[PDB]
Amino acid sequence: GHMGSLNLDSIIGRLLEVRGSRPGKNVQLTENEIRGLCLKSREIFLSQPILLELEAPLKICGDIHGQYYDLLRLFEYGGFPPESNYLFLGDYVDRGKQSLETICLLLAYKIKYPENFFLLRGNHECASINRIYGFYDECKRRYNIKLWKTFTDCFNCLPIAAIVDEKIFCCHGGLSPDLQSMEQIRRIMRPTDVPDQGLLCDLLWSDPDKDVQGWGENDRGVSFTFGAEVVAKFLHKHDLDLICRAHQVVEDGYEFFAKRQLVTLFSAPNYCGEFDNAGAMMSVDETLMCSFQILKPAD
Amino acid sequence: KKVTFGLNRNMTAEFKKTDKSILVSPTGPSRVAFDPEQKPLHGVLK
Ligand SMILES: [Br-]
Ligand SMILES: [Br-]
Ligand SMILES: [F-]
Ligand SMILES: [Mn+2]
Ligand SMILES: [Mn+2]
Repeated sequence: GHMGSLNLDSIIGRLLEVRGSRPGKNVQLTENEIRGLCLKSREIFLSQPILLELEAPLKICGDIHGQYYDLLRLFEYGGFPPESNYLFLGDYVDRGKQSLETICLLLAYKIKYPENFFLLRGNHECASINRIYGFYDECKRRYNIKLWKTFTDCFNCLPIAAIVDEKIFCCHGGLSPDLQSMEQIRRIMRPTDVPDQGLLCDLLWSDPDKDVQGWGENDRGVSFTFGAEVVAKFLHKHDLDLICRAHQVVEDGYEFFAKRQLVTLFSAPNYCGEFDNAGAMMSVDETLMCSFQILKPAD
Repeated sequence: KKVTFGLNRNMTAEFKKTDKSILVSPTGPSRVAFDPEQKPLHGVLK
């Protein structure tokens, strides 16, 4: 049928072709194909709110970090779009071997199913970070530096948080001492880079820590840790039930905090060959009952 | 008040790193991963 300038259906077909291949095989799109994905998804991102208000049913996913074949397993097990609705929490690139195929498939599904597929910004969707941790090198090796800058301009337009049915608050990192009204998130203008401190930084960088009472300093060198009492007060003040975030590897692929007031999701099993963790996604049905679908390494 | 957890509904697929990704398909390798004409039932963005 009608092709379209983006050649989108062909791109998705070639990305999904390697479902039947030995893991590790590259999918080498053209530069202009990738730029098209960046420019159209950028326009879609800016046309939707920076604080996404979503309905269940929905499957929520944590970090992928370029583990493209684990992304394909997640879709194969959870259902390929639009069979399921998806919200990813960021950290698509860096650390893994195939950040390119990973982000390209994600951007392509964003364009294909723009009301049923959602991507938040993680702290690695940031030039100062993915310059160092792998994505820049991958872009330079398989394409050129200009394409990396095109990705950066796209990433600068990613939305930052989501609220599911007024009850589950989702972001990549966590809470902020400056987050007092949801309007403060809505007022963040795009495109923006990630600052080294402040609200946008903490939403992408902060971590829960049961061993701190309120706010602690974060081992990552930026942002904060926050204790169980901070979570309880935040949920109470905003009439929320749950914080759903990612950003930290967890042995089971999901991990509860503060009497299940917070869950951490992480969707890259055997994280960059250094850990022996499972990857998981959280299925949220229309009653807001939450369960987990897990990819568990055996070998 | 509304969110609940049904952990008994958890499901786990085991895999080797060298396995074809299609091998986690619950219904096997004949399932169609992508139909370019399939529409979503309804949007979830408010
Ligand atoms: Br340049
Ligand atoms: Br805890
Ligand atoms: F879904
Ligand atoms: Mn992160
Ligand atoms: Mn990460």
